[PDB]
Formats: sequence, structure tokens, C-alpha cells
Amino acid sequence: QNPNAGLFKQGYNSYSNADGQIIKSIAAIRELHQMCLTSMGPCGRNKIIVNHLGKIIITNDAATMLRELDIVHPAVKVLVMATEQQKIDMGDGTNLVMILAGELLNVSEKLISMGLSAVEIIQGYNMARKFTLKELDEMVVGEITDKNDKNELLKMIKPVISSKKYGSEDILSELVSEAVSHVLPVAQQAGEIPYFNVDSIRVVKIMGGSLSNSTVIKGMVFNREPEGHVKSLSEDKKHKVAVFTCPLDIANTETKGTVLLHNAQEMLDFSKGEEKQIDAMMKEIADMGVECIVAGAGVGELALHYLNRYGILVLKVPSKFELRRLCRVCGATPLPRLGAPTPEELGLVETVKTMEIGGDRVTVFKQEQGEISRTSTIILRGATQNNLDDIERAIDDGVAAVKGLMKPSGGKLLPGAGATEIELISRITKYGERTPGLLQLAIKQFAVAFEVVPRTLAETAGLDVNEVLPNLYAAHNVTEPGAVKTDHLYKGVDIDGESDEGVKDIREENIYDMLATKKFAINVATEAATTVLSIDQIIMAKK
Amino acid sequence: IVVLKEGTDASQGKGQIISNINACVAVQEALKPTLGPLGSDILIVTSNQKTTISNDGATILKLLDVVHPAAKTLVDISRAQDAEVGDGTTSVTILAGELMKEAKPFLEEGISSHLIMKGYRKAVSLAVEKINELAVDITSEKSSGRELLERCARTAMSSKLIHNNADFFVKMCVDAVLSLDRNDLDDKLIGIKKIPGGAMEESLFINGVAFKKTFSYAGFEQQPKKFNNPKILSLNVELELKAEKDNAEVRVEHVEDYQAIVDAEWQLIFEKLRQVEETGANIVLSKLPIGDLATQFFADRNIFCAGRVSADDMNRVIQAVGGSIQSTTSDIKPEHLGTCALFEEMQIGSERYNLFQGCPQAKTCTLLLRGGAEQVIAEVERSLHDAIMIVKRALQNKLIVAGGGATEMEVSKCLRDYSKTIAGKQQMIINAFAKALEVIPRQLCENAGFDAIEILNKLRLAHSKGEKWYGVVFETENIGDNFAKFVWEPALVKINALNSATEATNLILSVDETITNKG
Amino acid sequence: KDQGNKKRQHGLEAKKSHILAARSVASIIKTSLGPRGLDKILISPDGEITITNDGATILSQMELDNEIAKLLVQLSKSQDDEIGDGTTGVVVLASALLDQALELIQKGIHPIKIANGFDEAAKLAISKL
Repeated sequence: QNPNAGLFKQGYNSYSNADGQIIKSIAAIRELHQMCLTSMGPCGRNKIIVNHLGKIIITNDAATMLRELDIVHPAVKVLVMATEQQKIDMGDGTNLVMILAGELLNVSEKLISMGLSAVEIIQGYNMARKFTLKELDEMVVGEITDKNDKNELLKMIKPVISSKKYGSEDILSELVSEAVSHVLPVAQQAGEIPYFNVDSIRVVKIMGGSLSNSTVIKGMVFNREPEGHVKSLSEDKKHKVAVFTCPLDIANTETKGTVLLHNAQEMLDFSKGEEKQIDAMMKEIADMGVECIVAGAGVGELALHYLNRYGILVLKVPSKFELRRLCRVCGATPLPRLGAPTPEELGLVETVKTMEIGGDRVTVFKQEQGEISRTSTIILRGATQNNLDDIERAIDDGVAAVKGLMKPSGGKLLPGAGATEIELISRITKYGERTPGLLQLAIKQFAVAFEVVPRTLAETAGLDVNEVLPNLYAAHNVTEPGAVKTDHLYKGVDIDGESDEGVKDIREENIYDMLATKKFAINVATEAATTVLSIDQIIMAKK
Repeated sequence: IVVLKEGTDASQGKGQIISNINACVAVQEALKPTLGPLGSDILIVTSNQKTTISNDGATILKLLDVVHPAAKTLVDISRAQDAEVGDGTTSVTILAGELMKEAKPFLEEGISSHLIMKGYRKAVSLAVEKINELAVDITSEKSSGRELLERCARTAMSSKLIHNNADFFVKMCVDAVLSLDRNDLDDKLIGIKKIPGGAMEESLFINGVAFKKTFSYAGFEQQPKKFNNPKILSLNVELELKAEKDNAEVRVEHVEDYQAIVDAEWQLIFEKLRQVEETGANIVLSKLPIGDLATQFFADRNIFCAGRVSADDMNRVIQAVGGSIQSTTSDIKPEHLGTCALFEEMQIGSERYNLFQGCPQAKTCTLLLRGGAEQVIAEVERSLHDAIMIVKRALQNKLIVAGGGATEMEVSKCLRDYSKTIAGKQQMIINAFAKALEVIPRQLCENAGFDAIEILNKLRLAHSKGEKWYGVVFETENIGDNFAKFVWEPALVKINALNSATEATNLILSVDETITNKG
Repeated sequence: KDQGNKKRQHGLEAKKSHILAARSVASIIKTSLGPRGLDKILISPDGEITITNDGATILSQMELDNEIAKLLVQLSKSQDDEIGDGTTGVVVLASALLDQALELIQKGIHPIKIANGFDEAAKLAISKL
């Protein structure tokens, strides 16, 4: 009886923008926005993620959540791609983009209900972004000298461990900073060659003990045992290592070369053939000074017998992924053939031994103060296997956070723990009333959108938002008789588990946010908020 | 048209936390009757169609396979209780779940769970310190080597069907632990075999290993069952005349060839069969059946053989005589052989049982149990398992705390006084933690039939009067000192329980949303 | 795993369901206990029809999913090897103890006090015989 109008395409459900479809798009984000509000901060909450394969996952990181969630709606999908923008270029700050871009759209509803055009809303945030990036350059307080000292690395790593693993912040800091200083060289005035790859730090774990018994190795650790009767090398300096792709056996042909057996007379010659050929090839390897042979393939029985008489440690690594990072320490190259250990393909190792880790014996690969290693290993110990795996995810994110300390302006820092967002409120509203025109509406609301960061940390910490927040606003508002402003840039959001009249200072715990992390987060959050405001309508087709 | 989850259920808010609370209560409610030595037993039917009844929280939660994520966390922490300690998996889940029940009214008042979790971490930190104060170092003090092991085993065996015969069972229980190196004690190294029929007091302790004697094949009244120093040979392959599986197709047109291929099938088997005699071993053990031809040839040379022996029993034979299993009969080396001090096949229980006895190289033992019914003996074996763990941990851990409600009250007693100095929400949280510690002595009285109202209140009286050691007597209902009643648990159990229960509680209270992907 | 097809009986409603379920299985062989007892028609899975009053045959021929009744089958299985003539007598006697136990549960007596009560009851009756 009731006809239909407005949908000329096919049988569908037509949604006109006159019903506030742009508001419904933000409402769909509000469902996901509330998910990230319990994530950011050391007081944040962990989410249980049940994988499609029937695996239980409990983690604070929201990037794992968005990866497991399959998104359709564009405004949420852009935020997922914006999260990947923050995840690929940096290993920290993923919760900053999702929460900020969500609040920028929340305060935009007041402008949409006012009747302010979406294009004029976008123009307001673009002008306020240039005002913010101008301030973010002046919000810089300290900068690291790139001395790469352990204490200097603790200042960077300490705030990174927070918001992920709490209570281990001081314990994990000494473990991570030691592994970074091993693979991080000390140099200046060279920007051509990049340094500190993510693969430079390997993390292994074993059941038993605790984080106090964890140790850091200056090189890679192998799980496999020393199959050969030689358990460890000597104390001589610069032991030569050889990596062979071809298995250890009688010399064969690079193409095929499969040994066939016909009569027992050939088997007697095959045995003596493997005896003379292996003894001839392995002897020339020992004569060249190579005391360790890394075999990427299987090792024959007669190959073990002759190498044990020459005192060469037999070490097998069937995994090619471990051999790739292994070439970054000694510098050896794998040989497809066998019997020609070219010295240019030979590496150098100081110490190869077998250590007992968690009750199991493992053969390590390491060095002492020579032939600098580009790969290190963190040995973790813990009682709970589930919590020990989550610590590994927190350390891996801490390694990618140190990557932001490289050449692209990663030394400068801004006050963290909600200290920067509060000052940006007064600075942007100062530009709002100063800039004439209709932009003052969107510019002032752009500073109000920064109130979510201090409120989020307060809601997750159980603190009263009616107390800490207004005391934090008055904390950055002072009257100074002079040009230089003083008294306090250091008032942050309080992390207390044991109360504290008022709020504390950033200078006490040295908890700050990086400039490269903050400046990149603003650009991604605005472009993500601009993309949602740019969509006034959607078009779909039948699959 | 567009959907965010693509049909993947995800729920959040305070209702999701309440749903996590109801899951912790459901897991707790199932384990409440299983708490304590006198606690009730649970009936669990696995999808494997194996009906099991046990009160041990480890085995219980492993066979339930609860898919609920918040309830599965209580199962994962119970497996950690079985790893770090191995005892008390029932109480660690009940105490962790009770923290969820006491935190439920705080969620309705608007109290954040993070302040609730922070209050427990300060309460446990003070709780572990009080346990160290309650840790009593005792070895030779006011006790001998024999009285320490016996008097502690009598309490674990008290209030049981073995109460009257307990005098005989403590002797075999103490000798079972002392039969192993006191530096490393494993419950798996103590074997227990149930013998149907016979009197309970006639049970014997075997220094070596014994098995079921599953050999079903004829040829009896031969192969003498009593050897002094028999040479034990472990075998793999099958020596029977007519084989088990394979065959061959032979076409012969002659009568002498018909007998030839039958003798050929005999000669191929007799070849490897005669090689067993060339080894010169009196005992032939194999995981595969030893046929009539083999047991008859072994009978003429007075060689004893038993076939189809369980793999779990053959592994203990290796740990007994120090032998090794050889695949064939040809290459058998002399060091793979083994010998005991005595070998005898007992008819106890109207069933034949082979046993090795007097093995000096034995790292394991076997304890035989007898009784009027198989179900009663199973209760004797499980009541023995509870007694072995008390005797084992007594030698391995010299730091003990008074159990049976004693330590549980003292930890809850002092934290109520410590909460008076702390002001704010943390005061009601610590008071809720101390109130949550009252579920352990409660359920001990409810599962044993005692009145929870009178005994607990009377326990709160005398314990507050300046004596810290008052527990709950499990024999005659009353309040009393368990240090005199010899109810003892090591301090590592009470410390790891408060650490693991609060850890699992802090993991569940920190979950706002449960995202489950379908596929 | 597989949350469905899992039922749980605990506490109040569990004790009443266990006694009534064991009573229904016992009420089967009650009329079959005696020299004058009544026979039953048992149909094998192959279709053969047999008529016998033997309790060891009836309890074995009956295929039941009740775990409480499976304990009754294990009760007659262990005694059949020891005796064999007390098959139908032990189940009716055990269910009679369960029927009296259900009455004690309704009076507020814990099942542990009932189990310890029947234990001292047997020791006293054995001395009298």
C-alpha cells in the first residue's frame, strides 16, 4: 500500500543525509571509541580476544583488537587504516590516535547541530592544526644528546613500558636498555645509513624463575644442543665460524646428485667414500682456522666423527629465519656447496658455549667487546606462561618505540601524562578568539576535544573527574609578571594507586611523550577526522 | 546496511563485568563441595565417555573444559597451582572466586575495579609478610625422624574408612617415601596397584615394580615363577607360532612341500626364538603377545615369560633393574639385561601378579592395596595420595604453617586491624579481602557437616583472644589448635595461593569487554 | 569447549533428583526379588526375545544413560563375582537407604551425617548377626 521513493537503484535501504547520517557515522565510532577509552594508560583495561581459530588472547594493545575485528563502515575503517598509519611508522601511540580522532568527531556534533557546514568544520580544524603544530614545536622542553648511555635510555624506555605492563616498569627497563645499548652504535654526523633495525633485538622466554633472574645476551641464542662431542669452544680470541647450506656429508653435485645403491659391494665403497671425502674436507676447514661450523641442513654420522677429532663445534640451525639475523653478527655467508669455506664468507665469534636456561641446555652465540653485533637476545623468565608472553609483546613494542629515536627528529620531547594536552587547550583558545571569522567556533571546540586525554586517564585510574580535572586546568593557568612563563609546565595527570592531595609533577618521575610520536599523532588524527567529516553519504552495490 | 562486527558477538560495559562475576561464581560453586579432605566428590562425564569422580581441583577443572573465557582463566590459574605447588588447586579457585563475589557490591556502588585490584595487591603484600611470621622452622625440634612422619600421616588418614587399620597403612606410607631419595621426591615414582579381594590389613609393600600379569596363553604348570637372580630381557617383536597380522602366498603341489612351508613358518619364528635362549635370560618381557610356541620353548629351558605388558609398567621396569628395551633378538647386548633380588608370582586376590623385589638400582617402587571391594580400595588409594603429599612436603619443606583454618584466620585477623590505619576506599576493600578469606574455614565446616554459624563464630572468639594457632578440628566438631592436632601445610602453599588467586582475580576484574570471533 | 549439551545438577534440586532417579531404577527389580518374583521380557539388539527374572541379566540387558544408575550396575557387577545371588537384593536395600536418606535431607540433616550414620548402623547390625 505504502509506495517507496528516493531509492532508484535496486531493492535496498536508502539512508538520506538529511536524517543525520554523518551523526550516525560518528555514533558508530562512539561504540568503538568507548572501547579505546579503557585501553590507554597504565590503569587501562585488558580485553579478552577469542580468535577465529579458538585461541584465547588477553592484551591491552588495541591494535590487536582492530586486527581481529572485521570493519565495514567507512568512518571506522578509516580509523583502522589510520591506526595502521600509527602502527607502521611508530611502535607507540596507537591509543592516542583512536581516542583523539574519536573526540574530534564528538565535539563536531555540537557544530553539526548548530548548523555549521561540514566544509566549514573541516576548514576550522585545518587552521587549528597549523596552530597546534606551531605550538608543538614550542612545547619541546628537553632533548636527548644521543649519548646512548644506559641512564639516558631509561628516560625513553620508562614511559613506553607504562600503559602496557604496570609494576614491571622499573624491572623491564633495566632489561630492555641493556639489550638496546648492545646493538645501538654511538656515532654522530652520519645520516646516510639507518641503524637500530627492529630485528636487532630477539626475545626468548622460558618457564620458571621471575623477571629478576632474567638476563641479556649480546648475541643470538639457539635452542638446539651441541650435537658434536665438543660442547664449547676455547678461550682463544676471534673464533672463525662457517655457515653451510649444503648438509655435512660426502661431496655432492649442486644439481641433483642423489646417491643410489645397487649391490652390497657399492655400500662398502660408499662407506669408505664418505670416510675419505669428509675427512679431507673437514680437515681443510680446520686448517683455515674455523672452529665452528653452522649447518643449515642435516649432518651425517661420519661428519660428526671427524669434526670431533679436530675440535670443531657442530651447530645445526634448520630455521632459515634465524640464519638471516645470524649473518648480522659475525658476518658469515651461507655456502650452497660444500668444501670451499671462502674467508670472505667466514665470520668471527668470540665465545660459543652451552648455558642452562630454565632447566634446559641451550647453545648460545655471542661476543665480548669486538666485531660489533647487530643482533641481541633477551632471555625472559617467569612463572605464568600467559603473563610472560604478554611481557614479550610489551618489550617488542618498546623496541619499536626506540626506533622513533633515530634521525627523523626523535630526540625532542614534550611533557607527558596529560600535561601537553592541557597547555594546548589554553593556547588554541587563545588563537580562537584572536582569529576573526566563523573559524573561532571550530578552533575553540578543537581545544575542548583535547580534554578527553586527561579525562580518560582519570576515568581509568578511578579518580574523580570532578576534582582532578578542574584542579589540572587551574594548574596551567597562572599570572607571570614577565615575558618568560614559569611556575609549572610540569602538571600532569596523576597515576596514583595511593592517593595524593593535588597532582604531581612530570619532573619527579620523568614520564614524557616524544615529539615524533605526538606530532605524527596529530597529523593522523586530523586526517582521520577530516575523512569522516568529508563523507556526507555512502553508496553500495550488490555483491 | 553496513555492520561493524560482521556478525561477531562483542559485549562490553558493566554488564560484561557482571557476566564475568557470574562465571566465577559458577566455577566456585562447583568446587565448594570438593574443598577439604572430608569434602564431597563431583561427578563429571567427559565427552570421551569416561566417567570419573574425584575431589582434586586439578583433575576436575581439566575434565570440564569450560569454554567461557573468564571461567577458563580460573582453570588456567589452577593448572599453575598444580605446577608451582601441585596441591590446593581447589582452594585457589574458590578464594579467587570469593574475591569476585565481595567485589560485586563495590561495582554497584560505583567503585572502580582498578582501586579494588590495587587494594588486594596491598592486602596480599601484607598477607605474605604475616605468613613468614607464621612460618615455623622445625626439623629435629621436639620430634624424631619416625614420629614426624607417622604423626603427620595419621591425621591425613583420620576420619576415613582406614581409621582402624591406619596403624598398618602409615607404616607402608612412610616406608614408601623413605624408599626414594629425599632430595627428589615424585609421586609418580611411587606405584600403587589395586588388588581386588582380601583383607585391608594384609596389604604388602614391594621395593620393586609389579604388574597385572596379562598373559592369557596356555602352557601353564611350567616356567617356574620363583627365581633368585633372574636375568630380565625386554623384547619388542612377536614370537608366536601363528602370527598376528601379515601372511604370504605360497603355491606348492607336493605333500612334502606342504609340511615344508609349515616348518618354514616355524623355522623363521624359531630362529629368533632360539636367539632368546642364546642370550641366557630367565625373564622375557614384551609389550606384544608371547605365543604358545614361545612360552612352550621357554618352559623346556625353564625361562619365564609374560606378554602384552602395559607400556607404563615396562618403563618402571627400566627404572627398576636398570635394563633397556631391545627391538630384535639378535643384537641384544649384556647391559640391557637386569636382575632383581627376588621374583615371585603372587596369587593374592585370586589373581596372578608378577613382581620384582629388591632392586638396588630402582628409582621407583610399588605399593599393593587390598580390600573387600574395588571401589573401597580406590578410596583408600586416594586417601593415601593425600597422605603421601603431606609426608612428602614435610621432608622437602621444613617451614610449616598451621592449617585447617588456623592460618586462614590469622591472615584475616590482622588485615582487619591494618585496615583501621588506612582511610578511604582502600579500607572497605581490605575489609572485603579479609571477609573473603572467611570462605575457606566456612566451606571446611559445611562440607564436613559441621555447623558454619556456631563453629566459625566460636572460632572468631578464641582466635581473637591472643592465641593465633586455633584451627577447626575435623575429627570431633569443636574449635582447637591444629598445631597440636598436627594439621600442617608448608608456607609456600599459603603464599602461592594468595598470589595466584589474586592474580587471576586481577586479570578478570581488568576485563571490560569480551570479543569472540566466529569461524 | 562446546558449552551446549552440558547440564549441571548441584545443591538443593540435585539431591531430590538423585534419589528419585535411583528409585525408578530400583522399582524395576523390586517385584523381581524373591522366589515368587515376576519375570520380564528382554529384547536383544538383534531382535531376540527372552523372558527371565535373573537380575544380572536384566541389569546388563538394560541400557541406561543415568550415571547414578550406572553405580547401581557396578554394585551388582562386583557382588556378582563375589556372590551372584544378591544382585536384586542389594539394589533394593541400597535404594531403601536412599529413600530414608531423602527423608533425612528434608529434615535438615547433612548428607555427611547420613553417611556416617549408615556406617555405624552396619557395624552394629553385623555384630548382632
